[PDB]
Amino acid sequence: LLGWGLKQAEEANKTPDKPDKVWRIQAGKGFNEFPNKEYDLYKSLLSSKIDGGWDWGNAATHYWIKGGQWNKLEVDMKDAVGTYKLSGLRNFTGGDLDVNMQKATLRLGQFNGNSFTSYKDSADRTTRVDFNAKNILIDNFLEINNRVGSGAGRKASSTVLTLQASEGITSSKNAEISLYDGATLNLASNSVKLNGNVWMGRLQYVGAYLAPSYSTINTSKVTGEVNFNHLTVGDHNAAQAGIIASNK
Amino acid sequence: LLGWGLKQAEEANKTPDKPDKVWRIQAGKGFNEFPNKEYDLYKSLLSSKIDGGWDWGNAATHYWIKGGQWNKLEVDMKDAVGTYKLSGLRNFTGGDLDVNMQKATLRLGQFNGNSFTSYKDSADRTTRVDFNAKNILIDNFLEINNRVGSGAGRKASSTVLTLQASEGITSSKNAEISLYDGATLNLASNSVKLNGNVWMGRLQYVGAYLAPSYSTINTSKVTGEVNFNHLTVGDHNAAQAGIIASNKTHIGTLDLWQSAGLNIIAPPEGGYKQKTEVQPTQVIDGPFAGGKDTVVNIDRINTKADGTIKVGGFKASLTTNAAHLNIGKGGVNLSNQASGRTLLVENLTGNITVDGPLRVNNQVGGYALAGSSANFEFKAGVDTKNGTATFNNDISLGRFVNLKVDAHTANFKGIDTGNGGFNTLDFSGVTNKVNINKLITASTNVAVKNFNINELIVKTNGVSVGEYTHFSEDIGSQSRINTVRLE
Repeated sequence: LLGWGLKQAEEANKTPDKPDKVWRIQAGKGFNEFPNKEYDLYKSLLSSKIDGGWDWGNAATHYWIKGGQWNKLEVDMKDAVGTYKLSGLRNFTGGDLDVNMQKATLRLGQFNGNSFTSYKDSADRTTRVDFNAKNILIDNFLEINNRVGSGAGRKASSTVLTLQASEGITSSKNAEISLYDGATLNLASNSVKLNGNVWMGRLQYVGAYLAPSYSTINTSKVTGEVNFNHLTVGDHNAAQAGIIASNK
Repeated sequence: LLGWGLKQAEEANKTPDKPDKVWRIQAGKGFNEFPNKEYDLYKSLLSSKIDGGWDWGNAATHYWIKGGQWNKLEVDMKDAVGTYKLSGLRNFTGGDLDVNMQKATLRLGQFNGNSFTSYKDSADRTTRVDFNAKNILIDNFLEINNRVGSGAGRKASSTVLTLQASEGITSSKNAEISLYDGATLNLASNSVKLNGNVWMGRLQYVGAYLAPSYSTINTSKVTGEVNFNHLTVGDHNAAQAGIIASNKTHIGTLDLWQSAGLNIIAPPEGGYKQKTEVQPTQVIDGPFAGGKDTVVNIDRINTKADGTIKVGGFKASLTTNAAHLNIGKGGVNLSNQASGRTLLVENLTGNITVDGPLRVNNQVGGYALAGSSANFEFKAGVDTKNGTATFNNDISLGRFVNLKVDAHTANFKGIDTGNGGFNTLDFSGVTNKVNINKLITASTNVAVKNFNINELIVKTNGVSVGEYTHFSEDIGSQSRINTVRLE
């Protein structure tokens, strides 16, 4: 009932969290010497400090960082040349990644899509999931602030999916970006061209036909040519989405 | 499920522990004046501050340091000349020994072997058991990270057995080194020669047929001649062991499992080298390239294969990113169950030179039934793509055995697949040439991109029609066959 103009203006100015256990992973040698290798990046680097899980209540998978979602991590490559896929991170609760991948083409999809959620606990935390790749090339679906299963388990709090590549964030025809009730996302490359389903706002729960369900795609400093193809605001609710674009 | 390449790269960079009660023992006088005495070293020095025990649950013996395993000790001799045996330390839980024995020959065996375990408590501690002897001369068995008895009592956490002598770590014929699910061990002398059973990975529990069971023998700075004799990776599990050697690794008998792995990794070229709480920089490497003179002379490969029957193969591997992979005269063996067993002889950034005959079920031709399609596999110079798979020996395929090579210029000398037929003689990843000198095919699935097979044999297959030598890809421009012979 608040309105998006209040909500984004008060959520774009926060402190991130209080993360204890700042795990600091760094890619060493071997990664930075094959320009065409097509690494995986979940199992080949991340999956030591990202654990699976089962929730008592609507579980299929459950991912956080390490011993509770109130922990950070980081990944400081800055030289690991290749092409890195994610391929299958579903119901990721986590917190405060920043996969700092200089000189690395990204991909977020092969044989499975992705998800980036948090939990509505007593902290009501964000996720602040950054990336710093070279392209991005999303190339499969992505479910920012989705539901765990259906109804059971817990509630989901907000999130941020910043994505700050440096060549152009293209996408695919079958890449349905489905950001929900709380999710925003920045972008800061030049010449985004999302050639797939941008789905701002959805029924996060199946019965909640009366959610406000805000969002934002704050493509804030995109210095080239913003270009959507298929924007689908709202689904069975008054989804008051917003976009703060960059004057084209 | 993590993989060894993550596990060792995150376990080689830790803090040891938080030990209270740093007992500091020091050998005084009397020890340093008999060069030939043959001391015992458990009872004569250690056994004041190492106590026995009984566990309620699967106990025979139980050793720790003093009042709980969270205590260190040390032994600072640095002059105690003699020859010191251990002889009988079984189920040692302990923690953080470093028996600093300068100018002292060691021994770890007489009338009884040894063990070095920890416990999987709420701390999940290592053991970090160092030594600093002059030779080592293991000379009996050793059970690093073993089980207490069987099942009962408690679980076991990780361990480290560093062994940093200064003359050469030999061993005995009856010295079975049995490192298990968690155990690693460094070595840093020159010219190791383990002339006994190296057993990486074992059933730590009797029912746990599904453990990952990693290990490592990081013979990291061994400045002389690494030399195994009998390496036996895996036992009824997918034991993904690894070795980070020092660019000359002669080994002898390799006895893998169906589904156990191996990662013999060469050095790099230059050689090696409330409140928010900040973990240290957990540096982790990726799969890198060997140096130039990185030699891996695995001169006999065997592969046992027994158990139940799965829908497919199991594909034991040995990722070997040295800039060579010579395989000598025993060549390649395999053993085949009802499903086709599979061997994965990779090389990331080197060559392959197999001068030995391929066998399966230990015969040169190696016939196999239609369901048991044995799958040999070679990947020479994968991530450089100028890697050759030279087979300087006459290979021989029986029936339902499968070769595939993904190399740059896979040279050969002689191929025998027409004796049995039904042999998937794949060449799907060959960059340019397959310079086979002699070819025998009857009912074969040869597919070469470019070649010059300067002699051809075209055999029949009795009465079966439709089954023949079926070239199934591009033969291309520079191709050549200097002699075709239809029998």
